[PDB]
Amino acid sequence: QFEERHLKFLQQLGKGNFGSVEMCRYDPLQDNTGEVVAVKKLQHSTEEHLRDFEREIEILKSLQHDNIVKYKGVCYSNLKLIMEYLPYGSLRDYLQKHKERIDHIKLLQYTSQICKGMEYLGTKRYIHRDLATRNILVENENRVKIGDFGLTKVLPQDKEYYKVKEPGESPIFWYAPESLTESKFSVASDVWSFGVVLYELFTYIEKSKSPPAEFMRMIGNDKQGQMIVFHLIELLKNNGRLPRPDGCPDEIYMIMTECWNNNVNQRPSFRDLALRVDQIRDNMAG
Ligand SMILES: Cc1cc(NC(=O)c2cnn3cccnc23)n(-c2cccc(Cl)c2)n1
Repeated sequence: QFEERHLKFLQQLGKGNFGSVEMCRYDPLQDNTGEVVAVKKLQHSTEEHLRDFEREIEILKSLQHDNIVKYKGVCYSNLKLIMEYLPYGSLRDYLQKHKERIDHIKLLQYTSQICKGMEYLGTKRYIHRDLATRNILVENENRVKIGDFGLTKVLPQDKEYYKVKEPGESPIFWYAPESLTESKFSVASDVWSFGVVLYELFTYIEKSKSPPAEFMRMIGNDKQGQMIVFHLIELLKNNGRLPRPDGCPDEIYMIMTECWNNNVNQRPSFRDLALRVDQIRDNMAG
């Protein structure tokens, strides 16, 4: 539906996994009245990555929710995914730049919207596998959207988990234990990663407080490569956990820690997380 020749490059926005996203103007009348859109492409096209990308596109096309980035279409010559452009960029960058202006009530509004977008995903038996603030986008001051689905899988019909081990860089510092040890991904592992997203938000993305920096400090920074994952596994098994962020209330920390349960079946559901967060937001209005 979108023709290559009318897509004008404006800037690179970011890179992630094996994808790249650009700001472009789609201007088929060539009178500079077209809309700005976001365009996702493969950094390096292979046959493997293209088939994954096609599935990614079909996944996003299938999702319609206030807190999920909107699909607009595709562009063929090398496949490109065209999405709505959200002008405040990624939540990771936004939070960092505006920390002095974003309060806890606002972080909890973002948290609630993330939970609802995630509950909608589970409704379609989709496992996100990559929840992190870098993957959430800001539409305006009062609304975020889950903004990338690069690693998202559909559960098989007969199982509540999906086993996968991709080559490359895995975001191991957001992973549930059973994802690290067994390569199992489920709604419950997404709940684990949501807890890390919640941790991220309450750190306001202070660099020295990122999950990689805190876990690497807990493991020892002398560790390289293959030994990191092994020491991370042992840490989590021994109930090593990210600390409570500066300023975070106990009740918000308890949500995180409950998400970070080694027992996959004892982690809360996305519907219950939303309820609890919304109840805490309501208790801050009075
Ligand atoms: C620093 C950075 C900025 C962005 N994005 C955007 O500002 C953006 C705006 N509308 N929009 C739509 C869809 C996707 N992204 C956007 N990203 C990024 C986000 C997701 C995936 C990837 Cl690979 C990068 N990183």
